[PDB]
Amino acid sequence: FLGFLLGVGSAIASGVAVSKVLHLEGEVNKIKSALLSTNKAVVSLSNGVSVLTFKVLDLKNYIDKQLLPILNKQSCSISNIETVIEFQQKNNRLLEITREFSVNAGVTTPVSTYMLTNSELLSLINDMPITNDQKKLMSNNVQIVRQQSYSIMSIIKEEVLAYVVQLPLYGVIDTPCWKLHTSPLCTTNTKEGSNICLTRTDRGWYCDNAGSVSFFPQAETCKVQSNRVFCDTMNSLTLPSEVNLCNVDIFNPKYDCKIMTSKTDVSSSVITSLGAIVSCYGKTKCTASNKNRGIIKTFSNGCDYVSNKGVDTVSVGNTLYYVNKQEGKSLYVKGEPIINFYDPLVFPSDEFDASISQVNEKINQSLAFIRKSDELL
Amino acid sequence: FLGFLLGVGSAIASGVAVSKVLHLEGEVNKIKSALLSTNKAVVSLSNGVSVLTFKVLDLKNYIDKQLLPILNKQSCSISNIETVIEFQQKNNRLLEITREFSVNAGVTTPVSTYMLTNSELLSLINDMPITNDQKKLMSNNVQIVRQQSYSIMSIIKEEVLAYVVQLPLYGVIDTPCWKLHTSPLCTTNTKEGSNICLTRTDRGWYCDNAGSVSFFPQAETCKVQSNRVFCDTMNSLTLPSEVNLCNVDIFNPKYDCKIMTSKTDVSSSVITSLGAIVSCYGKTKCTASNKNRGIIKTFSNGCDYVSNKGVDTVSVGNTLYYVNKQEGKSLYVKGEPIINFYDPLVFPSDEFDASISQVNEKINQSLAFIRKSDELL
Amino acid sequence: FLGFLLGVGSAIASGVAVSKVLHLEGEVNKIKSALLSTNKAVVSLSNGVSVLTFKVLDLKNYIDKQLLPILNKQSCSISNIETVIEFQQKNNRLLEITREFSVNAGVTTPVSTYMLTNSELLSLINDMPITNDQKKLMSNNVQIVRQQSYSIMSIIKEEVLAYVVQLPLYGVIDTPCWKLHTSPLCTTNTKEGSNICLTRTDRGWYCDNAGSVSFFPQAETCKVQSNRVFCDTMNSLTLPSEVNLCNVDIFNPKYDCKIMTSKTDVSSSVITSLGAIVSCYGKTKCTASNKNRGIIKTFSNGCDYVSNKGVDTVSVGNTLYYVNKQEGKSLYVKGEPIINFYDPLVFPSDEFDASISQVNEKINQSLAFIRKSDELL
Amino acid sequence: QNITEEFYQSTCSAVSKGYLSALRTGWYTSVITIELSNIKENKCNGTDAKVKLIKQELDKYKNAVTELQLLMQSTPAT
Amino acid sequence: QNITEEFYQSTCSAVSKGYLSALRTGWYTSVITIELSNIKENKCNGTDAKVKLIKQELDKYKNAVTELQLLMQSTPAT
Amino acid sequence: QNITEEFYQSTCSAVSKGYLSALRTGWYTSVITIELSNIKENKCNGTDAKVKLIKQELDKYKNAVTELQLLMQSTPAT
Repeated sequence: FLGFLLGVGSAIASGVAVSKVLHLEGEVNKIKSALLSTNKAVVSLSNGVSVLTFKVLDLKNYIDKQLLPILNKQSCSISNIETVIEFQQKNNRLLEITREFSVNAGVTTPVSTYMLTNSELLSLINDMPITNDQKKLMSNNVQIVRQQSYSIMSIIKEEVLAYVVQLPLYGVIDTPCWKLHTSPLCTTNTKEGSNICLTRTDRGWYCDNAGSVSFFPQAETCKVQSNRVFCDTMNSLTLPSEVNLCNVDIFNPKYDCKIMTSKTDVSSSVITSLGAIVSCYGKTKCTASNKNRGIIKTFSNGCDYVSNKGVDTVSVGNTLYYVNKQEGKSLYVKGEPIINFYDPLVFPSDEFDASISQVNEKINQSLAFIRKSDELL
Repeated sequence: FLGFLLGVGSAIASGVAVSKVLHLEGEVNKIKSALLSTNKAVVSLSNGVSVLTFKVLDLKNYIDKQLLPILNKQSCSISNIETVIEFQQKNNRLLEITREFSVNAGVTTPVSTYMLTNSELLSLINDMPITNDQKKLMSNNVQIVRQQSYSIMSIIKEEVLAYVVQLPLYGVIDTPCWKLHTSPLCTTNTKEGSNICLTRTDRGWYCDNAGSVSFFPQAETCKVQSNRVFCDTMNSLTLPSEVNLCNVDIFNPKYDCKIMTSKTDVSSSVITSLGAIVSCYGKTKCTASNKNRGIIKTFSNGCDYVSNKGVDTVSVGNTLYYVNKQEGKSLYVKGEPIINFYDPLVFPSDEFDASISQVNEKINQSLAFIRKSDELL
Repeated sequence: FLGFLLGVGSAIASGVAVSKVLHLEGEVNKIKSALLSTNKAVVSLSNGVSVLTFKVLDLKNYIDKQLLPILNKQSCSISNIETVIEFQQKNNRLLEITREFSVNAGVTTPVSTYMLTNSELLSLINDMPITNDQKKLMSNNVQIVRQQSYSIMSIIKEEVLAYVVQLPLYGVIDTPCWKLHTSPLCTTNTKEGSNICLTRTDRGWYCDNAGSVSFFPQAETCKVQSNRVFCDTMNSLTLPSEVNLCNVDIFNPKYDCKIMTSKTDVSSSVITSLGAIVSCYGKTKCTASNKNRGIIKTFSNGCDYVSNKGVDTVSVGNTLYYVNKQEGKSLYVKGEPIINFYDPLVFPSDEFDASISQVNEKINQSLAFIRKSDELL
Repeated sequence: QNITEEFYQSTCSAVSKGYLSALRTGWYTSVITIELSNIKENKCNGTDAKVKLIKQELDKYKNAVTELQLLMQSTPAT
Repeated sequence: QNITEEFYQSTCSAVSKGYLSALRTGWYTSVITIELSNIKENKCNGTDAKVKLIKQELDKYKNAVTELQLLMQSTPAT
Repeated sequence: QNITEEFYQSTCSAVSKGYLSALRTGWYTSVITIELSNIKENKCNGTDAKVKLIKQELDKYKNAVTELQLLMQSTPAT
């Protein structure tokens, strides 16, 4: 819910900064000349920064071993094979690359195999000034890295085409992350509309990071890959370690847990890594099955849960959800629905960005200037 | 507005479950062997479930009718045509398929013609254990079905490439759906900022379904196709039939209609299936034209409406909207703007997730502990 | 934040209207015949409107200069080269086009070079009945125009394939736009949870337009291109010129500036065109560096700012942001944090869609029926 | 392009100025067309080489024409 | 298809009727497969023409097979 | 990978544990380059076969080079 608390960056500012620089008159030449006839340079610029350069395709020094080697037996005749083959394809790359920039007005992502071949990528990764676990990680997950990379068209000039490539740095690795799922919790009692709900708004991915915790509110800005979690910090908050306390004890004095109130008791499910939360309310039909032998459990109104051991699938209302078949150990932790601790008479049924204790203050306010302005009379 | 009430699923859990299974040592072979030299199997697994299998491309038993049939007259010579042709293309497919998985890190949608050819698709649809109207529907809308399908890379192994394909089931068909559009309704009176608005938050698609109604809050998770509506229940709520009552009578005792209050009177339009709602407020220029002979109507402040008979286009402020030229019968239903029933003095001008009667309780609260704590004094 | 105030249109209603028309029996022929053997027609329809028509590819009158010119020396023999070449490619286009419509169920965007070649595009732009600055603009930004264009599959019929192409009109050009960035402003005082925030909700792009101002709340529905801003009015509001007053004077009597309150003091950054806003709160580490010589500034709690002169990069918490290297003149305007003017004791800490003066009324309400119902006692 | 920006410490906000509009206000439709022959299966056996190849660039062609027919008679999904 | 709509002036709202459902309620999985040879580097020098070309459509082929191997052993990103 | 999860009945919530980070903290830029000849229209009439074909893979090539020129002198749209 809390994605509106995020800051706002400029994903390709890094990359463009370098593009911008490639229009300085001296620069373009400094580059070509530095790849005199090497293929990986390290040209420091006339801005004054180091950029691993890279000629990946020589077409000038190919065409010019068959412009003059064919502007003579032609016009006209034939030459042979091999030369067609090894150009049809050589040129073809460029054509793709040109398609790609033209449709995405000069900026592509993911970065394609044409823009950078595994060949060329892994090599880049190898001489990147960065740790060794970074290297291995990147190498075993190239199609992800490609997804988090950008490619930025920069210049076509005399006899040279430059485009910048922006690649991720994984400055944080092998720290423990964890994922928090939350459905709404309401009172079950019978009169339709007599009922109060509350939800934890703090759902997301959470990863330990430099003594704090990076929190990712919109959990589809992260890709799990087995048990690795690729996130981007551009979409994160930096919170105290204490924020975990909300899971064992949502009332704790150390961190003030975040919630949302409403009166809107509606049935829904949340599928977890290894199970399924069910919020059943009203006249809803909520169920959990095994594909083979059908319904194996029927939920009562309120918020409950099942693991994916034995369960394939869960229906709530007319909504069937397949469960995640990942393997692991679930543990149910019985506890009193905290919503049962609140007097409906003085409960804030409209609160989108609130905390546990904000609700409390707001209650005391109500409670006090009820009871006082009352025995008064 | 109400999309935040939705649950949260795992769209490809079904599919992946099967992928996972294809790494059991016995399984991969059980498959190849079961397609001994048939092309559509039904291998039950060493998990123990039935999956229509499908070899769609034999390259081993092609290459091995020109490895040995060409590792002999070469090295070196030539063979002929036909063999190049019917491989250049045969291989080409695979290359596409490989592109597709590499860019989308192993998961594609829509499912492409390379991943599955109409040829192969329709055949699949034919032997799918499902009703006959399903079959016809799917067949007449393949490019939609492709859109709602997923394709999941699973394994490359010894001499075999397996990827799972997840295809929709349309378990609900030919029931009546209907679409609800809502713009904000405010008071028109003159002092800028003296004014109160209210909007129905319950907009979306609505379809009758097993005695209840599936409700789709974000109506771009549905595609109309003529007069068929393809939705996905994964993004729906299951509500009482009574919820329709809100259209004839928003005050009705049976279902408690949902709204949102604010003081934010701003001009806007909503284009309907067959017309256009206009919310005109303040100094805004709101109009409806015929392309040919220009402006044919000028709106007064407040919320009004026009059908697409005669009208091509509607401008509100500096925003031109083309109207939907679909053919049908509109009917205007004159009624008193309910916002005219509310005393501005005790109206909740900030409420994002509220109902008609929630507003009422909140009013009585205000009304009472005004009048009581007042004659008091 | 305010994107929920937008209206809702039907982006391709214009285009489809014309598609619809191409199924009138008389129409399809009226078209083919009107391109008797011209390539750009202007067929007025049997609905009765003018549409620049365009045959871009003749395959009938190509195949029929090698059906009969090859159903005779074959069966069977060979013909030559050139004819293969200039068809392999001619046909190839169509194949792309067919891919494109099949995956996007008949509606593509951006509009591809296959759907329309620069060749054909610019020609279209040339004979478009529109001003000359429009023409030049469109011509120097074709890959943007392609991005804002749509292409709508319409009919395959006897010997003819018609698809409609919807192209932007830039009816507003060279007026001054400007971009507003806003981070949250809170009180800094020490007890965690004793603290109140407020944010301007009115962020977006703003462009002068016909005496009013078009406002674009979700500023990623706009693409800057150097110092040109391409927006689409479909996602805009039409507001009074006065709305600018909120920047010099947020208290001004003429326009009532929009804000949001909360108690949720969290650290974040907003990267501007030429700098970076920092909202530092709590125990957060917020900093600004120069890549070369490291940290050059450390922020105090509260809301501050730095220009991109000298600064490359800004970290807030565990979130590094590269700054925009665009060149320009920043100016810091020192001012008292307005949040310092509010008594925490009677401040509305939950308000998502509010104004400066709405807060004031709500305060007076609190202030009054405190002080009155108090000396009372 | 004289681009320029001001930060307001009062209200934690900033304005970037010096930009020029280009707003999509309207639309230009226009039909684009392609003519097609339909032909029989009438063909050949053979062949030397450069018509075994021209036949293949023609499987694809009807293949296409088939898919485009599948997109039959309906409102397109916007 | 008799499509029809009513505007409610009372509540600034409208309902379009006359539509027919097609809802995705469930899923149909099914494995799709492709068989592959693996071969050595054993090849040739030569050649006349139409095997200098068949060798190229085979660089690409293993190239592919290589990328598909890179997608090694993990949960796919949904 | 020992993945594990706990449901809290108290607060209708659940935590999945046993995951390992990989966070994008920074960026690695690097210029990628391609060298190009420019050539005249100087060509030929002819021809036997395998240069009527090499000329076509060269229309496309300048065609490309033309589009890339169209992407002239501006900030790219992020």
